Amino acid sequence: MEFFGESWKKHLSGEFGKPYFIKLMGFVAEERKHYTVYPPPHQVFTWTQMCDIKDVKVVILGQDPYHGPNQAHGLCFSVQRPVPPPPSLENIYKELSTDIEDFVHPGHGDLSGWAKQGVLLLNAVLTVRAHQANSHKERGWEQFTDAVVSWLNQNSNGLVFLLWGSYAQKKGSAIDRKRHHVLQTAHPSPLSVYRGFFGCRHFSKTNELLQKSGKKPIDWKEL
Amino acid sequence: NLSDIIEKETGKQLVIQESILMLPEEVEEVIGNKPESDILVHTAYDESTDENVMLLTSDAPEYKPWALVIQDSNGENKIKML
Repeated sequence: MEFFGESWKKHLSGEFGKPYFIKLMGFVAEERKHYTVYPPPHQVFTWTQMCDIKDVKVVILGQDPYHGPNQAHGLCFSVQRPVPPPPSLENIYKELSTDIEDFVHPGHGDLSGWAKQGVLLLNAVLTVRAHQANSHKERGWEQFTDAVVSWLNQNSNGLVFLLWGSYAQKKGSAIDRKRHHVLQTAHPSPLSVYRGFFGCRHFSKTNELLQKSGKKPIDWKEL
Repeated sequence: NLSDIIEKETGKQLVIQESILMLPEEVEEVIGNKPESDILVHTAYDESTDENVMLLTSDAPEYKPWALVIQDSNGENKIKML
């Protein structure tokens, strides 16, 4: 597997030989001839290259990638420069602005600053065909990302999982709440933003739990 | 496409920035009417009016329109079932 962090590879390698995965790769490779598929090859596993698997402290779960040009780059919620922040991300920025004292809207929507600090921004489905949302679902990705979540659940301790929305909350149903801290509320989308996200203060709380666990808090403004 | 569906109902050509999948009751609590299937909230932002325009359809790959929701600056939702 190329474009895959070696420490993640040393722990998830067992997934690459399973038939569901071989078929998934076949299907993906296939579509990338007759459909424009996001994100580009070198950015499907960007989350694995941002930090070591053993340095992961916070996990934010998403769905599928942004189905438009220049957006998706292998991190959930993140859009690479110069793409302006999509509705959901702007609401996350809006929440952070009153939750974290020294926070300042970074103008951009690139979350690599968080990824480097140990904030895993993982999507459930890692690819999508340009302009068709949830197009690449039921192809094996969800099972692979399940494995990723599963490994972190068993082999890590005291991680903080931030689950926004029912989809994300379902994907994280199996997380051991006695071994990890889980925080859940409504999705930051304008439709549900007022249903609980605004005022959730998940960012301050995440840092509290971290410090209490003896780990360095996330500098949310470092974007 | 879904964009021209939006332009049709608003007269403004909007760019879909994201499509968020949500569960029927998750949507019910917000919309007031419980959709029968999973809803994809296709959202575009109108800078002109400062409004969040959301075309709610069914899950891929049929994407049958179910509602058009318009949210204004004061956080008010304006539902328009299709």
